[PDB]
Amino acid sequence: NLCPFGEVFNATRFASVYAWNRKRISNCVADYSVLYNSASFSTFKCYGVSPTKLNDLCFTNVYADSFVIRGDEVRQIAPGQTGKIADYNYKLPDDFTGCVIAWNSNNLDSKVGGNYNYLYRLFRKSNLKPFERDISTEIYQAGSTPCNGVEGFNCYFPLQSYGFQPTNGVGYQPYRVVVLSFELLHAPATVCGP
Amino acid sequence: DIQMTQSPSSLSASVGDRVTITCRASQSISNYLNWYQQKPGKAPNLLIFAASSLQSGVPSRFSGSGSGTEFTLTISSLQPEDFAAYYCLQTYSTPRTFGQGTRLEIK
Amino acid sequence: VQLVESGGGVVQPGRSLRLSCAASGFTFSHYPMHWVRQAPGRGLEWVAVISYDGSNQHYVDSVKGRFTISRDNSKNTLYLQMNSLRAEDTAVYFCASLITMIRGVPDYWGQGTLVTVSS
Ligand SMILES: *[C@@H]1O[C@H](CO)[C@@H](O[C@@H]2O[C@H](CO)[C@@H](O)[C@H](O)[C@H]2NC(C)=O)[C@H](O)[C@H]1NC(C)=O
Repeated sequence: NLCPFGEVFNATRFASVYAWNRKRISNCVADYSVLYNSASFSTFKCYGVSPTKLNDLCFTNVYADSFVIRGDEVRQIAPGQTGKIADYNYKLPDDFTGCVIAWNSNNLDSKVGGNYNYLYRLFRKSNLKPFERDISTEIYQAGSTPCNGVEGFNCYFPLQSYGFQPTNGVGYQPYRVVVLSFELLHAPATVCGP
Repeated sequence: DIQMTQSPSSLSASVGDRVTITCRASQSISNYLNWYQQKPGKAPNLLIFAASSLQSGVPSRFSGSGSGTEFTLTISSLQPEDFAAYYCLQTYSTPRTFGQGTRLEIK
Repeated sequence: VQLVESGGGVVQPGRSLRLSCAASGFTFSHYPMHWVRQAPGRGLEWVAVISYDGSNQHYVDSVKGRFTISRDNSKNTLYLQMNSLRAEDTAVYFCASLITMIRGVPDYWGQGTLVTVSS
């Protein structure tokens, strides 16, 4: 009867920035004890419902999204915050009410040589509306010259890698970010706590 | 369409920290380049990323600067395990013609 | 993460030869792919490139028409068909992916495939 949080929060692999695996979870009892205690949670900031009173209100339908972010720009994950991660590959709607979680992680997110498997979007024809997947590698064209479909003098591949290293610094190191979104009154509450 | 030339094409490098390779293009390339290495009878691997950027997996001795119409790779040591090809490659247009090649001696 | 190639051999001047390039590890359906030729005792030249969807086929102005290249994402392979070959084609072919201005696409090359058409 317990929610499959262990099936989302804890895992060995994750999408980089754009293949974020949106998992919808319902028909459960919501527990906000392990999350509330924070423990190793780097930043438990939540936009919308207060974090203290989460286990009181019965939500309708809840989604979990996960990805990895560079960290110096973790703040970009919030309503009405432009940038490069919040504007091209993961857009949060204005009326967002859920919570955002960030875990500091170097032990499991950086090989000795340096990870190159955390691609994130770099260019796009138009800004991305909230909550829209973007999984496609079609070469961009900065200039007027059409480069066809290989590359060009003003054409780039729209997926660059973070370039992680074990040392890096206090910033510029992988932060695993997971955001929970709640629907307001779609139907009678389906998940609630004790 | 685009044709390249690297002047030396052959050089002798005894004990010394000053070995350089010159690569030149017919048309203004800006800062689009690649410099690759190929050991005798082995699959070539990267040596320089683009114009003046390195690629993780090689020491910091290798260097290269200059954009637009002239390019110069330089090294600052010997480490007698890198005597191999120093091929020049373009990333400007679809023709993407390579260079000619180079060889390193032992004196 | 690796990639290998197969289909080489020695044949008469002028015939249909199909060679395959199979890559595992890095996802194959996201990046273009290039074929690069190296003649014995000489530099190396470029022949052709294929985009991710296999809709565009750029070639060098030396084997236009003779060569053809396609991809099979489900099989996760690159197929190169060369026909009406001539003597100078004798060389070693490498199946590669080449970076242009960013560190996104990897740069693996395999080993190669020798093909001489003297017969
Ligand atoms: C994900 O893993 C962490 C630890 O790796 C879990 O945290 C532990 O949870 C158990 C069970 O609630 C507690 O007894 C421990 O005190 C917690 N901390 C530890 C082990 O350091 C976490 O619960 C896991 N995720 C889920 C959804 O269960």
